[PDB]
Amino acid sequence: ILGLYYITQVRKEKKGAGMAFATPEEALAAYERGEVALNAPIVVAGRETSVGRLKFVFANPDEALLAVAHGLLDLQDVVTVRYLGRRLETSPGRILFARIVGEAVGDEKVAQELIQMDVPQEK
Amino acid sequence: FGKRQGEGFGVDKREKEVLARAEKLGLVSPGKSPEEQLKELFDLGKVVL
Amino acid sequence: SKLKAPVFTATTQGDHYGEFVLEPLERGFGVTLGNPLRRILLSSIPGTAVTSVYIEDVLHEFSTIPGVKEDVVEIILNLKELVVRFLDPKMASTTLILRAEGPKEVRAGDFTPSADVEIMNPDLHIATLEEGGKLYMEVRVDRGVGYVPAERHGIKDRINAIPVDAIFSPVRRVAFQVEDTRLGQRTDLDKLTLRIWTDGSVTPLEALNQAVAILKEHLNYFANP
Amino acid sequence: LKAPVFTATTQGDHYGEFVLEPLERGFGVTLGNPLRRILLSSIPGTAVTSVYIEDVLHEFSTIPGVKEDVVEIILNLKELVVRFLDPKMASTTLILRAEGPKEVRAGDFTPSADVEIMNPDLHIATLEEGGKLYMEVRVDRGVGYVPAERHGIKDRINAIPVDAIFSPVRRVAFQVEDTRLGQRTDLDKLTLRIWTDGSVTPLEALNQAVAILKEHLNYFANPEASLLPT
Amino acid sequence: ERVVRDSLAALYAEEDGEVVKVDGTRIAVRYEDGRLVEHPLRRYARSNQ
Amino acid sequence: QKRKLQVGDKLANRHGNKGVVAKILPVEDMPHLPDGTPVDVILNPLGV
Amino acid sequence: NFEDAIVISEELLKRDFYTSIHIERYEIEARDTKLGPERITRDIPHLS
Repeated sequence: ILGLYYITQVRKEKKGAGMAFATPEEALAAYERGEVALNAPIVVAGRETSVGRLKFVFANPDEALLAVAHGLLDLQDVVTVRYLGRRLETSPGRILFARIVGEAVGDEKVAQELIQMDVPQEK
Repeated sequence: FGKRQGEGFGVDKREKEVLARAEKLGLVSPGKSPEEQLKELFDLGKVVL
Repeated sequence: SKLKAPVFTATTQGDHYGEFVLEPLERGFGVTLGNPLRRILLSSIPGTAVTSVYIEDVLHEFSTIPGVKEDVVEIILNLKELVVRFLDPKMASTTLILRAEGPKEVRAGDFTPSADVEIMNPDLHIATLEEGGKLYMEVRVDRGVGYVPAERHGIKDRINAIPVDAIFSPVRRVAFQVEDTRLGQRTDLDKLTLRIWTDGSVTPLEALNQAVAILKEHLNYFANP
Repeated sequence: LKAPVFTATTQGDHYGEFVLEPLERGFGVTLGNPLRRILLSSIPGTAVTSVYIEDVLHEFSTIPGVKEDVVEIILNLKELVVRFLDPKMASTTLILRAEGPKEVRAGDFTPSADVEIMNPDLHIATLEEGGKLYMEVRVDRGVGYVPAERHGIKDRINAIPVDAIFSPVRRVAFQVEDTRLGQRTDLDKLTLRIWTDGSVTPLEALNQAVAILKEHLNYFANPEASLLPT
Repeated sequence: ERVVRDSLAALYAEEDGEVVKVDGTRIAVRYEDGRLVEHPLRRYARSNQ
Repeated sequence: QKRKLQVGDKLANRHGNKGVVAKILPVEDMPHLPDGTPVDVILNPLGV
Repeated sequence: NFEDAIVISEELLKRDFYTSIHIERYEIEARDTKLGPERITRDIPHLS
């Protein structure tokens, strides 16, 4: 358990309030740079997004992971990534659970099924 | 630590990276040199392994 | 001391994957070996991928595209899966030209003929457009090394085109595990198992060979000067 | 792609610092660990494979005039280190002896051919009036940790063998400081400590280490039984 | 420390003097002009467990 | 007889954490500190 | 160390840190019988 949780809990930071938006606050090219130039960190409050939600636009589960290979994020961050057939908010950490389950399950799809794709895993 | 800086070293990527998250975790007081986030933490009875 | 030499087998697939297996090993070595190898497979590796993306009509990964079904962001990811290879021995940079038409289904091969380079996965969804759908596509490509976020280099081929995330790391996924077999009155004898997943580019095998050779050369420095 | 500048800074027999500067990202440990591994376990060491004392039949014995007790004796010997100098030297047998009232300490070992009680001192035993002694301890070229109930020793009778502590490398750590050199900043400055008890030079072992790994590398030569289900 | 003393399995000296003979098999002293006792050291004897 | 440790042997702290052993691991494994020196016993948390 | 297990480092065996000494006591009794008395000599047949 303990294990599975940690890699499927995701994080929540606070050095940033007036964050997200239905319509981009100022911009994206800005929303972000405001990151490499301090204040609100990757994951944090918002009405529709966190820096991560934008800094990381991953294609395969691979990437998202290949990312974690290099000290960019830590499985638990909320990154944008296309899984199977659509765009998903989830963490490199949650996704992995699946595949894990999936593969060794045989059908990477029916897996996703039973799974509760978004929420801390547990007993 | 007086032993380590005395040798000539002083924390490396491995360590900081910890302290990197050690703060995001609030066990460490943010906004303080890597070195301190260590002591701060060290005194917190733990450390990097 | 004793103990003989390992037994190196390999259940290859064809282009991707590869269950390589070395057996005979004295405690520890299992990890010792691998781990670092892994840290090379996924690290410094010779490969290519997209570095920029010009799309006649609208600049901004965050805009809209008439005539088109998908949106910029997607063409991006779809463009990544894409992989090309270099036939020219020292030309670390090429420019590609994609041409759209009315109602069709973009394909990775439908990219500017040209000889010097080779499309490796002709098929790819790429995109698909409605009635009279335009899509010029100056897609710049580089000879990279590992992974360099589209947000570290800042590409500058054109003024209304968008840079992207370079995934030119052939080594797309590599996992191992050191189980321990037996060979005599001994049973805790390291048994390594490596598995490298790769795109249609460079075979996993070589993925390894090149890794070692690298890690190898990377030891000749501990020399005695 | 630069070319690394390796640092030679060792001094005494114990301790040694090596440092490869311009190293591409991540490799900082891709090396510092492997070798670290190799060292701390596969470095050819030496020690007392067995011993022998006067009127002693078993390890659990006492001798008039000695405040120790085989154990106290044995545990002070297991540790002792000896330099072999010669390569031929498959193995030899040291030898000591006590008289009247004095205190024992490694340095008292009767020297010979290619030998060197690298570590003098090492209070081996205590004595007062009328203390016999004389020891025919044995030494060997062996690798790693090796128990006493798994090797046994054939040196006459009452030869209570001993637990061998070979790997002369006692302590090892390594640093990865950020580095200054022509390029991008987020590079590695790979350094590796590595302490050493008499037996050899932190260096040598080092040189022995890199080769070792290398050796194991090549094993990844030409494969066999290939082809996988379709 | 005390536990060890009231247990008696450890060996102490009634009156203060100074040791003369000393080995694994015995310990002779010469207490303050109170003669010279010489208590042996039970070596490797069995318990009950 | 001498008896050292044998995978499985029993041991604990005064604090009531009785715990035997299952894996004697080489000084090559054994999560070590930064200054080289490795730990000894890994005392998982869960049991607390 | 799972559930209540613990890991160890070969290190202690090296230093021979956790070693216990133990003496097992063996005994025997020779009785007086009708089929004869039970002696005890370093002489017993077929023993090589």
